[PDB]
Amino acid sequence: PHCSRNPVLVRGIGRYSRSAMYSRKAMYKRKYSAAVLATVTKPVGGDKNGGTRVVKLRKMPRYYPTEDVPRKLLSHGKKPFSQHVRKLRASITPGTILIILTGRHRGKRVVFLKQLASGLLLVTGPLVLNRVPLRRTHQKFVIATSTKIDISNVKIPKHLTDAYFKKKKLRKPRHQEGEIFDTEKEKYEITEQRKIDQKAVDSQILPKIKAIPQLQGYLRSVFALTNGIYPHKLVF
Amino acid sequence: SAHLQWMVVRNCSSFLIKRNKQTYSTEPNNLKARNSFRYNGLIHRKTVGVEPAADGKGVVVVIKRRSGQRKPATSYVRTTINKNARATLSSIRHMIRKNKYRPDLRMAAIRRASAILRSQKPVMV
Amino acid sequence: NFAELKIKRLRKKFAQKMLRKARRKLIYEKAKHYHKEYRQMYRTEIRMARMARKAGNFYVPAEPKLAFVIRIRGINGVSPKVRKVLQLLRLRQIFNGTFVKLNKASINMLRIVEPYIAWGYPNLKSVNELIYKRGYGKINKKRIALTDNALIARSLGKYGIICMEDLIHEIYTVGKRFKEANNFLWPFKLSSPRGGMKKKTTHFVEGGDAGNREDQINRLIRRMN
Amino acid sequence: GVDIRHNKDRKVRRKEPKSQDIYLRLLVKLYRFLARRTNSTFNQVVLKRLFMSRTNRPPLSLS
RNA sequence: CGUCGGGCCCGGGGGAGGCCACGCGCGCGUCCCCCGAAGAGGGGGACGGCGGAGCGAGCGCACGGGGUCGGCGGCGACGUC
RNA sequence: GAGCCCCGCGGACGCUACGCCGCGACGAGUAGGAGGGCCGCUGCGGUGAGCCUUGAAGCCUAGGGCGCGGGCCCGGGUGGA
Ligand SMILES: [Mg+2]
Ligand SMILES: [Mg+2]
Ligand SMILES: [Mg+2]
Ligand SMILES: [Mg+2]
Ligand SMILES: [Mg+2]
Ligand SMILES: [Mg+2]
Ligand SMILES: [Mg+2]
Ligand SMILES: [Mg+2]
Ligand SMILES: [Mg+2]
Repeated sequence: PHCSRNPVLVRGIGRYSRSAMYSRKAMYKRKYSAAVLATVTKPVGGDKNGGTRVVKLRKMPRYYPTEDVPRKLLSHGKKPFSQHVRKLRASITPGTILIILTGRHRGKRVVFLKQLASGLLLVTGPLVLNRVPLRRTHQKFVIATSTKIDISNVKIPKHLTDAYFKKKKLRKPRHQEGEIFDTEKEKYEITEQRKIDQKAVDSQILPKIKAIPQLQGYLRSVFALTNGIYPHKLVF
Repeated sequence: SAHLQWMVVRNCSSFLIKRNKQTYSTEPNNLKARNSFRYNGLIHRKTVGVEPAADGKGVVVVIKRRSGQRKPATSYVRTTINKNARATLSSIRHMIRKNKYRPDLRMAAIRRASAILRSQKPVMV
Repeated sequence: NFAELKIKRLRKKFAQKMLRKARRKLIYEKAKHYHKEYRQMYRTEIRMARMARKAGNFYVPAEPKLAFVIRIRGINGVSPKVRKVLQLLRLRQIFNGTFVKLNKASINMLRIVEPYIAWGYPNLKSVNELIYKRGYGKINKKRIALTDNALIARSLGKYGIICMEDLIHEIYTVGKRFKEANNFLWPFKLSSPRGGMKKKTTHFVEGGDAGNREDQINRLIRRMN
Repeated sequence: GVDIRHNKDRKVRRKEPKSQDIYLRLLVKLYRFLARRTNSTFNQVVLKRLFMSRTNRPPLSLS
């Protein structure tokens, strides 16, 4: 089970040609010439019912729809979103200051921790400072600033997958006719797990940010536009 | 012969129905009820058909026998099946698969029996 | 006898697979040889001029045997003679380019329809880009996109033209089978030239674009495709 | 635009018998399929010979 | 005399890097080398498109014969869709 | 030196051939010519175990739709053979 023995220098092209590959993997010497279950048999269950019942699985359907759709052609591409490769904008590096643009925190400045496996951005702020908790955000809906703080030698707990942030739903279990409205669960409770994780992750970044001056005041502010400056002329 | 009957009746018939951009036909043994040489229920020397049972329960299947081509009285044999969906479906597939009785209308008949039995089953409000 | 039929079928499949990769290797090595050639006349057309200069004398190069023609005028109000010669050249549309072998007869043809066309002598890279990007062939008088070499050898094979580089070699180096391959290619339907052309009526020499340009045909092609 | 004289694009030839003769239609199907699935131009010539009018199918004398 | 010339870069010989879509036998040829005791006969190398006689499979990745997700968010009856 | 499928009994649609499917090119138009019209009106021979006083024709309609179009279908009302 060796590695590919062929470094990709540009995608689709191998660093060596077929003869070099032959030489390197040595097919000059290893040249080789030549060389369930559908039915389970259940016991009898008699008596005088002799003959074990061969019970077949994958039973034939008892109903067939009147028409159908022919199967699609084969696509050879377009893998599901689960294994899409994740691209990161070059301007984004662990520990920069970002600015929120769509969510209910429009204009806030947050700090940027590791990027989630799904491609979403796992960011947070000093909740104590800007009331921004551990929250996912999209790399496309934020503007990257040049202001970078070093966040090396900090620990991001393993239980911070996208599944951890996945929105939870309650409705609607065993309620078909909506006449008694479910007047509970509307207040999304903040479970203690989020609290403890937030506290632990911020405790190690609060002093680090407290070193460089007026970053507290920096992050407390909310970005905005005035009758002067224009975004393209600005340098972020 | 068969192909004659097909072309003489293909566009004029008591059962043919031409309507707003479709065509159908209402022969007693017309699978798919569509005006086709293959699915026509009258011209073929060997023909099938499935219809609901006389009462409100079951499926009847009609087979055109071989010998009585010129005698419509005994040209068909009808048998009603009043078993569950799966066994009846298996039986009717057995008719045409094991008998080679025009093994082209097979799952056409399968679908017609399935839909007939479904419609037969009562509707939940 | 079922296993007998299966081994026979595997025999046929292996034979065809083997023939296929033999053909692939053939066209690979043939393309390598074509590249070795293509370098050669370029290097020469450098070096004899170099050496005549070192001798203080002149080295004229031969007038190219191949030219590319593009039509630059519409179809409204066309004199019958110009219309007919254009129909001869398969330039039935505006921007409907096609290749042509050069001789006295063809040059006189071009002198007839000077204003309705723009032409010149394309180089290798222009030929490659054109034939790859917009290569369409006449098979049973049907314009089919050149997307497979076997599709070529279906009809061009009888003259030994199999792979696409065989067409390129036949075209750039105008060989024995130039006429057949040229007629085989559907005339190239092209876009409109990005950035304009600064005039359409007058001849290229007097600031326009009608007529002949020796090399700027390649700039026009890059802006063209 | 393209300068094609479109008056001659549609070649006029019989695609099928102009009649409604039922047996004729049947053997037209038969020989249509035959000439499609066989490499004998004889079949093609007979096929196209089933189409034209009676004036183009003159009766052959015994002699 | 000159050619970052050609001759599958004709060729050969030698020494403390790169390129090859070059790499089963056995035999038959073609060429080359050794002894050559006829410069005979054997010993070896290189090439072959030459010679009665069956077959790899087993997984993956994809700039590969026309888009999918095995991604997600919000809102809902007397006011809205 | 015979393995004649099968633990199975199994296996999408299709082909009104005057139908369906594939590919390419093309599409202006008076006078004029041709083809199709499941466009339309009236009456006749057949056919729909057609519709109809539990409401036909006809007319009206800010109602719903189809057809590229000729036009058509349905909802609501009036009307009464
Ligand atoms: Mg003009
Ligand atoms: Mg521009
Ligand atoms: Mg003018
Ligand atoms: Mg046009
Ligand atoms: Mg016209
Ligand atoms: Mg050289
Ligand atoms: Mg050499
Ligand atoms: Mg027209
Ligand atoms: Mg009314």
